[PDB]
Amino acid sequence: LRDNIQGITKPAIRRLARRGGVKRISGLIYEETRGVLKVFLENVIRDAVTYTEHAKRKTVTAMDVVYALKRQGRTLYGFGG
Amino acid sequence: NIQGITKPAIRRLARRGGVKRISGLIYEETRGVLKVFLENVIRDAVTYTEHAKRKTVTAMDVVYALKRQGRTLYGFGG
Amino acid sequence: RPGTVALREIRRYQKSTELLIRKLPFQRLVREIAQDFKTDLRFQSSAVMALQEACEAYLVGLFEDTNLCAIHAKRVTIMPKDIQLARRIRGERA
Amino acid sequence: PGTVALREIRRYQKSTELLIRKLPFQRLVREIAQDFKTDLRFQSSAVMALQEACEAYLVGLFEDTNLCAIHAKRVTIMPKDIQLARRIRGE
Amino acid sequence: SRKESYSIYVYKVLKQVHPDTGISSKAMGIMNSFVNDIFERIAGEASRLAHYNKRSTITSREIQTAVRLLLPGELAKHAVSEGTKAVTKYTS
Amino acid sequence: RAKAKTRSSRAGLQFPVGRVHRLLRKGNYSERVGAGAPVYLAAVLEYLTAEILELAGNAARDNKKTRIIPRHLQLAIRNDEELNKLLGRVTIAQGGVLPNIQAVLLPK
DNA sequence: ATATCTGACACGTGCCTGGAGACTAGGGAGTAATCCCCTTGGCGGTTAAAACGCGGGGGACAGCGCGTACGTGCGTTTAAGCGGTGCTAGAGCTGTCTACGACCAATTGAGCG
DNA sequence: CGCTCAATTGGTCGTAGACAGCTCTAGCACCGCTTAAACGCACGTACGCGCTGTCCCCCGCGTTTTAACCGCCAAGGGGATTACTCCCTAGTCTCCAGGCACGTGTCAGATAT
Repeated sequence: LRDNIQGITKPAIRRLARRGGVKRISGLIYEETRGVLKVFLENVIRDAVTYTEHAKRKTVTAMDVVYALKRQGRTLYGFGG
Repeated sequence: NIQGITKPAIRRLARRGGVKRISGLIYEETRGVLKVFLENVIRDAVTYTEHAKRKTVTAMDVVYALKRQGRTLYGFGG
Repeated sequence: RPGTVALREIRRYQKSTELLIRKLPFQRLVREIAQDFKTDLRFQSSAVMALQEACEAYLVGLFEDTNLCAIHAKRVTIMPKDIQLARRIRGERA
Repeated sequence: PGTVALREIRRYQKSTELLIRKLPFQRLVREIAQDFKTDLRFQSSAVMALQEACEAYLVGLFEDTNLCAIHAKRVTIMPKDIQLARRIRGE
Repeated sequence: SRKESYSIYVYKVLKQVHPDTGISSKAMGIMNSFVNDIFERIAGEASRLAHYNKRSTITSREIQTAVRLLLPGELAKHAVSEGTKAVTKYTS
Repeated sequence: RAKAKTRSSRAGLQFPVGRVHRLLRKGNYSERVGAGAPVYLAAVLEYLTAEILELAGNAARDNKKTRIIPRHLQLAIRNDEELNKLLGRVTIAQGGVLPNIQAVLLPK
């Protein structure tokens, strides 16, 4: 059992940094990367909860994320909405 | 005549923006950046006027152009 | 003779909302730029100078953190390629 | 060598698939949900859509980061050189 | 009750250029997003263009003005060329 | 009173003007709706769809593929800035990103 | 009064949802050599700064108009509606082939000679 | 500084999942003919806030020599990548458990047909 955000692994951030097109990776980056990711989920999931609770539902749908991303301008295809 | 945006006008603007140093090769390309910005907000604004059959470029239609880049302002009939 | 401690403009142009471009040359400028779409327009003097205000506020927005980009590059001196950084990150040129 | 990492870039651009491990992402998502409001259950595809949208945010952040470092005459990333993004973009 | 989407119309328009080409459901889902995203952009713009002139109808000239503001290039007048053809031939 | 036809068949369009009229009306976008509007809108949907699908065909053909996948549409967009200025606020699910190395990073 | 129907008063499974367990092994992690990168400094090599007096054109004053504005008659338009009737999705299982990989000889890269 | 040879790549075996035509079914939302109210055109008629020049000082440019500075190669070692080292939790998968909308319950009545 481990809750401590490490599920965002070194191997994962390494590969994301690769796909973004960046080279050498000094070890200071990983904990700051986890932070910005948290803040982005804490923007989106907040409004996804408002979509779930507008219907008074007990489960988050793909629509509930999609319209939250849409109203926050970082729009997404492939899931309806 | 784009040259009417003079050197001291851009000095004044940048010094409101708090700038320190420039190399003089900045300004003539930055005139081009303002030229394309200014052209985009003009063509969008004038379109609403001419579409509404009015020939007079209306300050409402300037607001409705800046509003499409989200840069809202009041007093001009909003 | 040389300058020294060049802060005197910083302690003026951020103290009040003065307008920095002169009216008539900007007036012909927007008008001569408009007519390449459609001539025989008429132009509200309020509408053109409201675009002067928007162009000036946007020009604050074209230096304010653009000089921070040069500072990140460790230049105190802005160079044209800084716009090609900051303005690409804002998505206005690609 | 110290540098076949450049061929990693091209290989991870030949690839497109999501890079974070599924359950690990879901744990982080639930541990952001369960102290925000009561007992949020999630449909699997919604969690996947969150994962894609967020990995896209990070790929875009690193693309901007390459510009930040390269424009700072580096071919290496550092945290300050990410931190230009949050103040220049809008957040 | 039915799902509602655009799958058969996008797969029709695909034959307008590439009858040799098949589709994955995932790509069909991308196009089923792109179609109604253009709808979301245009319909709101036209309703706003009507509202900016206090009107009870969105109109041909409203959508023409919305599309004139949708793409910053030749594609706008190409879209206008297709739309003027459509409205002309429908009403003639 | 006779066997029916879609308005699109008189318009010279293949896209379905009638459900566009429905989507506007169910969309509640105004008190009335000029019939010219949905007719024109169907042509927007065709012209904007065909143009990107053609380039999607190119991306697939050049990668020697025969079934379209999101990769092809993403690369079709990044091959054309007139599409990039539309879709820059959009993520193509599972297409990844344009394969790109900046010249400063190369060997020698 | 009468027929009957209408909640107390409720043990009967699909579909669906999410949970938690043990094994396997794909892979995360752990440690370290050591190169190659960020680097840490200062002229030395190359160019922004108010003038300082000076040229380029914007502005306080006048002076006419078909535009920009109301707001009535009305006719053309869509709303709204119900039947008829061409459309679109379900789900059922092909008919696949196309994409999916592993095996097994090509082309691209690290070492100094 | 061109060779040896290790490191990614490309053709053949064969297999297996997600398309594409179902497959009419068919459940229904598009069109036709009506019904129909009202807004925006079409259109006078009000007419300003647009376009259009003399006097008068200011707004911008050109010139003084120069260094803050960027870019230079000089100086300067750390710590990331690569690599092989092991330790572990992602994914898998099969069985668990419990929620919803259901048809008929079962019997019998709050409300009145």
